[PDB]
Amino acid sequence: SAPLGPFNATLLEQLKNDYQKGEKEVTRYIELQEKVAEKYIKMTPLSVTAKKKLPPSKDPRDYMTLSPYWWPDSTKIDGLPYIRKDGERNPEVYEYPERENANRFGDAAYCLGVLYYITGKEVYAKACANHLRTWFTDPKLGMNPNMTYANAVPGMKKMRGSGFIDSRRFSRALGVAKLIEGSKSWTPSDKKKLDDWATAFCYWMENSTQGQRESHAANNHGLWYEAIHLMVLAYLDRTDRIREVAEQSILPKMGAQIADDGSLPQELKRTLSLHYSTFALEALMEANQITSQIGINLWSTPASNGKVASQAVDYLYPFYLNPEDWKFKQIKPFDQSRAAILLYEAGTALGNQKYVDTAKRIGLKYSTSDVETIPYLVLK
Amino acid sequence: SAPLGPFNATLLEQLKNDYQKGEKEVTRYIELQEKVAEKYIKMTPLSVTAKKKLPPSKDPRDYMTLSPYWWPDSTKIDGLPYIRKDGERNPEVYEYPERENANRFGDAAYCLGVLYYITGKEVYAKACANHLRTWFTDPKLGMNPNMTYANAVPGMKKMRGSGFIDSRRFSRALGVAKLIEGSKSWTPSDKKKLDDWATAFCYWMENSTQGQRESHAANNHGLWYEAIHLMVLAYLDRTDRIREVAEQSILPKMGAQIADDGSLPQELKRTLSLHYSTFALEALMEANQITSQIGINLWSTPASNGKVASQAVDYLYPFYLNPEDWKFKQIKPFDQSRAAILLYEAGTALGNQKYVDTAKRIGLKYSTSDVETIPYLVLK
Repeated sequence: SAPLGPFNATLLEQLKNDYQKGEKEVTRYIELQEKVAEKYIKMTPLSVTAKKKLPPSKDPRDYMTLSPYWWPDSTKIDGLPYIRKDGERNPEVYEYPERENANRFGDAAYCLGVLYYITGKEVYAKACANHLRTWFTDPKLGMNPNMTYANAVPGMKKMRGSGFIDSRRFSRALGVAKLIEGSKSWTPSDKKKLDDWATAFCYWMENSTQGQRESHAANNHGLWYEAIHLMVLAYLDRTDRIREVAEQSILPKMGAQIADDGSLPQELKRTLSLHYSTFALEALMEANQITSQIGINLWSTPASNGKVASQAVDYLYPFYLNPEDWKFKQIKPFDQSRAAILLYEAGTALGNQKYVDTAKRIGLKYSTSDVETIPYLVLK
Repeated sequence: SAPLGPFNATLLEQLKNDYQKGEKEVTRYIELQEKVAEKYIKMTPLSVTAKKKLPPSKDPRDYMTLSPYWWPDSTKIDGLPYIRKDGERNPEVYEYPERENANRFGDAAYCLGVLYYITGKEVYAKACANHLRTWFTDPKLGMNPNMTYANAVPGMKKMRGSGFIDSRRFSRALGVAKLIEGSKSWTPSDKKKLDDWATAFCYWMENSTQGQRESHAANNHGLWYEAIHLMVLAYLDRTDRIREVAEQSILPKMGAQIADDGSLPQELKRTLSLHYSTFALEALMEANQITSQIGINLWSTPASNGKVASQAVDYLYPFYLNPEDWKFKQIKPFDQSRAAILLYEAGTALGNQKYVDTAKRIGLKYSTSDVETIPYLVLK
């Protein structure tokens, strides 16, 4: 029975079972994955402190990024205050090294922790443990447990960012640390420091003004906030909190954000409206992987007004078959492969075999190294 | 009469004449540009050598970038060889500091040089000089006069790059070096070194396999090659060569790329077909800023086959009024303001008043800091 964490636990338990039964298909797949993982063992651990331009706190351990749709104003002598262009990522985002470094850290730790659970090999736990210590708990390299300066917007006064949805990159790795507990490399003191950081980040999330605001966001940001919250609570074994969050926040949010026709109107107004409709459902999906491990199915449990998240999957399914039919603003081509994992997760959750068929027809490449597809041999 | 260089010499002479005559509308405008200039005066000269990851030569003085549409192949263990995703810029490009640093250098030097020609104040010549020496001729920080490692593709190293079209950024600055000759800051020693560099770089453009290959290109890359060629040649005052290139390479190239309806088939098969149709004419427009200073008008001179640049503007002109009508693949929005400068140059060259009128209705922001608009008070 898999420990509580940020992954489809059914798919992981069965890959581990089949790997240990020596089944030929799974064993070939896992050996492939093991070759993909090699770069993660040799990879030097990343730190949030590897930046030159410091945040207003002057502390390199504070995570800082630029809100990706905000651009210098050509008509102002210093380009301040920045102006918003929805859907156009300002390439200055890549001058803040946390942005892509949290992604690389997140990929390494997730790939290594999963392969530790599946194979048992101590070597993967050791590499995982090394990325975790440096990114989180280390007293010089470790990241401070806050997102004060995520998605800053130059020239904005109070505007205390535009969200900390960036967290999902490293908070998936936080959840995966649960998989290496009991290994020889992850000592009891390692787990205490990490618990203590997670307790401090959860507190920041629930009590800081930026946390409270993001807990009440009206679009996919509120949904991603709770997905991240659940990752942190599940790492801390706060399963009753997980139940309070789903019933008192997640379910209300879907009740309001889904319309009667199953569309997501807060996302339909974006310049990337098919992408953000999917990005909202991607949040529910990852929240569900955690909630359904304690018997709460977020795809079919209704909100108090009777709406269910499956109505929104229903609304998008035709356009996952033919994105060209999408009739709202989408100023960049939509990646259809995002529907495979999505329809497979909603599909199995609902007994909708039409969804699952379509997920496999779309499929994921067998030899892909995208770590988020490691559990999905079934789509390969 | 203005020195020969990469700019609309008619607008430039005009601004300098009116500035010196104390005309109020021009003196106000030039006083705004001087405020915008102030950052370049304080700015630390940039160098191609500021990078960690070295090129195959292990020379930091070798300019090196990644070809923008080539991405890792996630189906291969080392991501190698990269695959092409037309029109999708790979954020890995920003890990090559030259790509953006050539932009910042080019903008700084262009603006200082032009303000020195217009205003005559030595402070702009002195700052321009400091950037040109550092980027070009300094014996430690100066880039080598080649583009061997521009637009490399990892894995496909077996071949070459994908062209050196990035040169336009710093070769405009090379052209504007001409405008500070005669100042106190630009010594005869300075100008001799730059001439020697321009000569070496010119040799490389014409005799290296990568230059020869690029001079043969059948699309917008052939046209940008010559536009860059003319900038170097004009800097070197080789006005006979500018005629030969104009007459034997640019017009026949332009003529081969224009269909009977005026479309540019090589650019219509691109995922950014309106951006690339416009980008081809922008090469011709910058080429023509140089050729028409010696009496060759590329907008109205027909090629051997009877095609003329004016036909390709005609095809595109409706879609500059209404870019939404564009019936070909354009997977990112198109900046309609690019049509402002393009229809004014083409229109003035052709005596087409409807083009100029539309150029001024689209216009440019009076207070913009985009340095390529500095000559275009007529549009603001």
